[PDB]
Amino acid sequence: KLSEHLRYCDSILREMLSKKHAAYAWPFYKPVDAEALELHDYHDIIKHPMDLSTVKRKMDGREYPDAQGFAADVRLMFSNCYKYNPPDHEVVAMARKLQDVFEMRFAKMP
Ligand SMILES: Cc1sc2c(c1C)C(c1ccc(Cl)cc1)=N[C@@H](CC(=O)OC(C)(C)C)c1[nH]nc(C)[n+]1-2
Repeated sequence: KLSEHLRYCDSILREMLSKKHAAYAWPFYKPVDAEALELHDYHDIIKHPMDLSTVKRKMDGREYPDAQGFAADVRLMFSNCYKYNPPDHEVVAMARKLQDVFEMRFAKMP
């Protein structure tokens, strides 16, 4: 069983993976495939990869002790994108749109 706040977190995750947000969320659905995208320095710059599928694996595996642990991974995913990319990159705008969803839903958690 998931914690009560973790159930809410799992619900936020389900929304982030859902068709509603797919126009901006899709780059975050799986780990960055550095070689497929020809980002040959990605793993040098980003030492701790994170993406929504990994958050799902961890949630399903009951790895998060609390909502804070969940949020730290979601924010890591966004932060990796901001860290790697020039701020004017299209993927940064997509990350930001998804983060707006995340931060709003997470903040509204009673
Ligand atoms: C599957 C994935 S994962 C991803 C991207 C894609 C495509 C995109 C991207 C996504 C959508 C649009 Cl319209 C454009 C780019 N950008 C790269 C970084 C980059 O420099 O890639 C290009 C070499 C420019 C492709 C990046 N950084 N962090 C992430 C999560 N991504």
